[PDB]
Amino acid sequence: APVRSLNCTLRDSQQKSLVMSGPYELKALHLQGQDMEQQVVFSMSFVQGEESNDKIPVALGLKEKNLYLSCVLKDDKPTLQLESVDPKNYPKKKMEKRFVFNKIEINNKLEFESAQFPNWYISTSQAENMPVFLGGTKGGQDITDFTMQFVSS
Repeated sequence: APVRSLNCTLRDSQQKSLVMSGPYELKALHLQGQDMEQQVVFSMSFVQGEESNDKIPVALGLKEKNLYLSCVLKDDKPTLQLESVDPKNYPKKKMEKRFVFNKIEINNKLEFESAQFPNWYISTSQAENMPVFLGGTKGGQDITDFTMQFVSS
């Protein structure tokens, strides 16, 4: 298929699920049971960019929503945001760089690095119900690895 996609959910390494905060933010919280259908389903697209065996460029959109994770400078700092796109032009194989994340298979885990801001990663806090953000430091306080769960579309 022109741009190929797969539906999935992401969980941080502390088993926190992702849910929609406002219309333009994601939050991470400990969910289980019925409250699980609250989780965001992503449409991961395999876009063009520099690839390797453990580094694959992807675009992360919300399933059946014209909203994508984007990396932009805000108050002179790489920041994560959900951005709206023309529902007729996306997804595309050649997504603008702000939308591209390098999906890196490390442990049994995944890391999502901004293609635009090298060494800037999708991160979650240790604390409950805090927004998903772009973090510039791996290996400490904040969580930078996830597991992916495939959903049947």
